Amino acid sequence: DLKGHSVREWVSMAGPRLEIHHRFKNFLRTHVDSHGHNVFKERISDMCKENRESLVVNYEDLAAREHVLAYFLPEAPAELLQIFDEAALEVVLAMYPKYDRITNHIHVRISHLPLVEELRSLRQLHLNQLIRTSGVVTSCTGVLPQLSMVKYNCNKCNFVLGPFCQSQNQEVKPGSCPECQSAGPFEVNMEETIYQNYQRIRIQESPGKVAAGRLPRSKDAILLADLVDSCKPGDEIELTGIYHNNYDGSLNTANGFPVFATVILANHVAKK
Amino acid sequence: VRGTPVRQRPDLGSAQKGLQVDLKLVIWGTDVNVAACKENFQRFLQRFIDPLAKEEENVGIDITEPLYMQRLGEINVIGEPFLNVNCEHIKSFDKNLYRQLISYPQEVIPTFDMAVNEIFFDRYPDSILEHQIQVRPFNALKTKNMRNLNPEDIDQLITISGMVIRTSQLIPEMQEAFFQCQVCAHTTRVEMDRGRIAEPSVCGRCHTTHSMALIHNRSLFSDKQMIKLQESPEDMPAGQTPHTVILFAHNDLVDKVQPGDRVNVTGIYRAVPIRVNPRVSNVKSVYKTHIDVIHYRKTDAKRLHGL
Ligand SMILES: [Zn+2]
Ligand SMILES: [Zn+2]
Repeated sequence: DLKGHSVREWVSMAGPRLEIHHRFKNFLRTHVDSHGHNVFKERISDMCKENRESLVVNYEDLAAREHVLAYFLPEAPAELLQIFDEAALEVVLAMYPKYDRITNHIHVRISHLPLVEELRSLRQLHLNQLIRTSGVVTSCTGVLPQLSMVKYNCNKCNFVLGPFCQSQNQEVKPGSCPECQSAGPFEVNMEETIYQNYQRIRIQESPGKVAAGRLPRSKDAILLADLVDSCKPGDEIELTGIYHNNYDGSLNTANGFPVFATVILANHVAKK
Repeated sequence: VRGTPVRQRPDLGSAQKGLQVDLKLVIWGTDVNVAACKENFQRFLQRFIDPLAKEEENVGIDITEPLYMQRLGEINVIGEPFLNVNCEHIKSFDKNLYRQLISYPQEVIPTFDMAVNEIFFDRYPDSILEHQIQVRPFNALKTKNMRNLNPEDIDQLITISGMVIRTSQLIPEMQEAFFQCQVCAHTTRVEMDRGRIAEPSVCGRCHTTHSMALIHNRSLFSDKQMIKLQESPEDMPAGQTPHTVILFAHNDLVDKVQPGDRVNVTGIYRAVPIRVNPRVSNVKSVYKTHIDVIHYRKTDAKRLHGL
């Protein structure tokens, strides 16, 4: 349901959290097929057969069967994506409870988002929204290891400060050690940490789509944990991701307008 | 053993490793074998009839039956699990077991307890005692003067005699702490182990770090009683003032003896360090010592019967 508050705050409330999580579980189990097949069963079967770690769902099917979620999706994509991670984890564990050792996580990708913006036109009005876009990869660094649930040795006493989740926005920083009570020079325990693959690509508008008097514009993009090395330089790629501003990128330094960089946490990369 | 509870022995002392070593397999630091001491005392239980048992001075003690077996019979007919093991009976029977008990009490005594419980439950299957029988070893060879005791009898069962002065109020102390997770209400008992508790530091259910809080009045407490006692030594050197000694009684012996009562006291001589100041956790080189109590003999051959 809808109220005066914003969509993001709404979906942050626990009542609608349970509402939409239940709805996602419901159509995951019940949206059978165009022609009565229960396609999610077979998709999950192949997903666990390979241990793909990542499911993908069609936005047309999503919106058509259940449209409230589809409308909410570009507004506050991060929260919806986290909940659908949890719900997909529930359903895959239901189908194969043996999956528990397998990555303890499932990502979910959204395909065929209807409204494609163009890299020339991505303004303030798209921040913190899931957009679809096209381009060509001009650069793609190697796969690097990222912290995802990091444990820290308090190097005053070698207590293992527990596994802190690592959001993409700001680097996690423990306050103090629960044992010796010091905000000490903590340092990462290389082993108990469970890292996550991180790759950084840069897409740009294709010259076939650039206009007459122009320079093609380029947007960064971050691939994480399953999409790394899913695209090489020069690949014409569709990218779907949360156009994003609030990580630490900002020209707060001297000699600069108060002007922010941007990225795209890629949620689906599709070569063409 | 049927399954009766093994309630800890606060008066014997804090536990230890019980480290054993081969030279068969003796206890480290001691010339004791668990098997040898256990078997010798089982023999002492099953076959020790008195050479003389004056019925007038020892009512209920015969000259025919084995001595302590009918004591086990009375400990079956009534419910108090305590057996008066006369150390001089042990001296007459087996001098080696005397040496081992009155050199190594806190470890020989649990074996004696094990043997007694084993024999008793073998004899009586359906008898039910609230917990294991405990052996009270007393009338050890009287040391005369505390001021003439030496630093070699620490933790070594001694005996003296004297009059009480004060029996202060009970003092609970921890034996099995209770912890509850502040977040998820997961409970856990933590046994006191060798002189200090183990604060769990992680919930067993929700894994929160240091969310475990110590609920006080759910714990387990044995009691205590400081019992300041004035010695009546039989040896009075030329200017030794009246010696007075602290007695810490525990769960079963507390408030069994009032001020002014005259008692032989057999008990574990126990050095414990002295804190430098009440709040600083340092200690002193120059320990105190205080007799514990394993037994008070009320009876005296010179005095008359007590109240
Ligand atoms: Zn620490
Ligand atoms: Zn808990």
